[PDB]
Amino acid sequence: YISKCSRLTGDYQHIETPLYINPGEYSICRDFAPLGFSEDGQVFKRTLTQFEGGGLLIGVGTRVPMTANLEMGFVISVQYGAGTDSVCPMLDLGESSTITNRLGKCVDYSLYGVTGRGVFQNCTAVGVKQQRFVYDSFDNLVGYY
Amino acid sequence: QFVDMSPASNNSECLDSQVDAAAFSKLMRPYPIDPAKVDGIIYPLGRTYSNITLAYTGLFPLQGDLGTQYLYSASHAVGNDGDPTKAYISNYSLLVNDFDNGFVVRVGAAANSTGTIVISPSVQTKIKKAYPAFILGSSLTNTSAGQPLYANYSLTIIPDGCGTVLHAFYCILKPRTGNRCPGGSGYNAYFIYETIHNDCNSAINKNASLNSFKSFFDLVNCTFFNSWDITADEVKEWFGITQDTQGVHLYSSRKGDLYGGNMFRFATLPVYEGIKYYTVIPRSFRSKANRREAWAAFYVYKLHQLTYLLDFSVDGYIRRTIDCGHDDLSQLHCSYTS
Amino acid sequence: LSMKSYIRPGSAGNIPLYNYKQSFAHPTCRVLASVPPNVTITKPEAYG
Amino acid sequence: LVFSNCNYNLTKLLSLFAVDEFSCNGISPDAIARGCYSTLTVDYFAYP
Amino acid sequence: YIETSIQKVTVDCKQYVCNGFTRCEKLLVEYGQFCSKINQALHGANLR
Ligand SMILES: *[C@@H]1O[C@H](CO)[C@@H](O[C@@H]2O[C@H](CO)[C@@H](O[C@@H]3O[C@H](CO)[C@@H](O)[C@H](O)[C@H]3NC(C)=O)[C@H](O)[C@H]2NC(C)=O)[C@H](O)[C@H]1NC(C)=O
Ligand SMILES: *[C@@H]1O[C@H](CO)[C@@H](O[C@@H]2O[C@H](CO)[C@@H](O)[C@H](O)[C@H]2NC(C)=O)[C@H](O)[C@H]1NC(C)=O
Ligand SMILES: *[C@@H]1O[C@H](CO)[C@@H](O[C@@H]2O[C@H](CO)[C@@H](O)[C@H](O)[C@H]2NC(C)=O)[C@H](O)[C@H]1NC(C)=O
Ligand SMILES: *[C@@H]1O[C@H](CO)[C@@H](O)[C@H](O)[C@H]1NC(C)=O
Ligand SMILES: *[C@@H]1O[C@H](CO)[C@@H](O)[C@H](O)[C@H]1NC(C)=O
Ligand SMILES: *[C@@H]1O[C@H](CO)[C@@H](O)[C@H](O)[C@H]1NC(C)=O
Ligand SMILES: *[C@@H]1O[C@H](CO)[C@@H](O)[C@H](O)[C@H]1NC(C)=O
Ligand SMILES: *[C@@H]1O[C@H](CO)[C@@H](O)[C@H](O)[C@H]1NC(C)=O
Repeated sequence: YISKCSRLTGDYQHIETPLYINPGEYSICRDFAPLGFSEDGQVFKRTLTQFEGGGLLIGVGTRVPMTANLEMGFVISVQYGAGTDSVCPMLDLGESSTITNRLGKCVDYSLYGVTGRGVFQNCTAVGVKQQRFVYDSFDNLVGYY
Repeated sequence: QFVDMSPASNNSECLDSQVDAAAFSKLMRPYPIDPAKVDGIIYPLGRTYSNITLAYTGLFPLQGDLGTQYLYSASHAVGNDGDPTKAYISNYSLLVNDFDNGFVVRVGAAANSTGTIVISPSVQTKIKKAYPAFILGSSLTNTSAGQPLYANYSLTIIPDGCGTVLHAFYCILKPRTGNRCPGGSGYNAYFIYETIHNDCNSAINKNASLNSFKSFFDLVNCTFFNSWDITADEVKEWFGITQDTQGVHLYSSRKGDLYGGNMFRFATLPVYEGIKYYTVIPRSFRSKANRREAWAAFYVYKLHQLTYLLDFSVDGYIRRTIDCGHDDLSQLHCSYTS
Repeated sequence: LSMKSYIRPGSAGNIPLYNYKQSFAHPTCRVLASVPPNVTITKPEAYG
Repeated sequence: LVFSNCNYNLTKLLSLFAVDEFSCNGISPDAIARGCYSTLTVDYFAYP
Repeated sequence: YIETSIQKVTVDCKQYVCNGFTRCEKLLVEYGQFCSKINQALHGANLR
């Protein structure tokens, strides 16, 4: 892992500015040793062009011994309303997958990743058909394609 | 895990061209951003409304912004019926911009109207739509003198097929060592060039601009290559590029609202590195002097994190917008959300 | 003790589905402990 | 890895890894494991 | 003495709640249907 990533500036090269990453972003010192660090505390220097800002970018890398079993880390994030298609667990098509005959009755609907409780009726088409959900001002579902 | 770009270019050297930035810089027909006439508005994602006005916080352009104006010229040709000789381009390829939030593009503004020809000031002809070409990346370098070339991985978006196909490929550009190529001796500029006779007035070759691109760079390991089809027309349109944690999203008006002009997403490319710089590739058009036609400019407005007031018709499209920070009356209108 | 994460409230394993689900109607404590060598509690052949 | 418009087999994911630590903010594992979502995004790395 | 009026006071909901901190304002954008109601109610009371 990278333990020091800072930008050198100055005529004497005596100004260090630590460079920090934003959430869910890579590091400018990633490309110093993409695979791994051959030795603990390994130091790399690289020159930056004028477009990036210029100076001597500096990186330091630390090495931790490998364990018997490969240990991994995962960050899982769920995004709502980012399209009209969904990610699902593999499961059989439910016999409750039709609404043509239960119009007028309260049901718990889980349609393409949007969930709620409601009563379905037949109406005339409004909104853009391409996007499959019509919402009101208060972010409540009012129409479904 | 790499798509293969097997037809590598065997060209001995890159094509010669003359860059003249002053000629293009002179032309100006400004298009300030006007919220009243819906301009560069990304339709809300995954949801629609009908007959209602609300306030949306997203990526929108600034009101009354001039943007940046780009022109595509014709090619130098010797003789009335002679074949084109060399390309006439601007210095776009040597300029590096910022992608900070994303950007929208007005395309086909001056369609259906007369205008001068850049290469020949005397000639006035009807203008045609010209799609832009972009290179987007996260790190840079120079050849030796400061000409800018993109680093390890770059997203390259090029129109081809005489304006009928769009090619987007995320892959590695290796400067070729040919004569007067970027790795060669005299590197003036890199550009895409296509002969009209080869493709347009024939079975359209959907690879001409890509082949021209391969002359300047080699496509090293080169993860993915996507292609969409574009219907041929002369309607004005909007294009847009955005990036977030899901990758690089592409928006266009042709996908859903061809006439109104609202931009709808059609592609989510897996480019998660984080794009910081972009560059417009000059796109010269090659044909005889008589066939020379002027091509419409395109305007690259820059997206900012803003709030607008959006009015949704019954059909679900947007017809009125208010920039909620332009002036006091706009803020008042958004405060009452009407 | 190597499957402690699978006994937590909200796990996605098979323990809360087919093995043991905790009821929160009352004040509760879930304690995972280790029997010392000399304490007389016979081990099973394995865990299941 | 970004997942949109697909189905995942939970039987496999239960077996291919041995979870040592859950820590969830806003969601629980048996809501990703029983609900349908517009998009998943997984950032994976090797970490001691 | 007969009182005929009160002091007319109006409030800025986005300044009283978030004292110019951009970290607070971004969380208040999720709200802001509750700020307009305060702004519109006070405008009416002062108008009357
Ligand atoms: C430049 O010239 C183009 C043709 O040379 C124009 O393209 C025309 O635009 C019209 C809209 O302004 C289209 O009308 C549409 O026709 C379809 C077909 O029946 C209807 O569904 C649509 O409702 C209708 N549009 C509206 C708003 O009612 C023409 O079909 C179209 N023709 C061609 C050949 O493309 C451009 O509009 C014109 N201006 C610009 C800025 O490009
Ligand atoms: C245009 O160029 C593309 C290169 O991206 C070609 O696609 C590849 O072509 C080679 C050569 O036949 C194949 O080996 C690859 O398998 C193709 N790529 C994929 C993803 O299939 C494309 O064939 C070219 N088209 C024309 C008309 O020349
Ligand atoms: C361009 O790249 C070069 C090397 O890739 C950078 O290095 C300097 O190049 C200039 C001439 O281009 C030389 O005069 C300097 O001596 C070089 N510096 C060193 C330390 O060797 C250069 O900084 C980059 N930028 C420009 C504008 O040339
Ligand atoms: C590109 O051309 C413009 C227009 O004259 C000029 O202002 C700019 O300095 C040029 N840039 C380079 C790098 O040549
Ligand atoms: C749309 O909303 C307005 C606002 O009240 C209303 O008067 C009108 O009846 C609605 N429908 C149409 C078709 O305009
Ligand atoms: C990116 O390109 C530069 C150009 O020299 C090279 O030094 C660097 O190693 C490349 N990055 C990677 C990760 O290979
Ligand atoms: C392309 O991939 C090969 C093998 O995966 C690797 O050796 C090579 O370095 C890669 N290209 C670049 C420019 O790194
Ligand atoms: C669990 O995974 C197995 C793979 O061996 C598969 O056959 C089974 O269908 C999965 N369970 C469900 C409910 O689909």
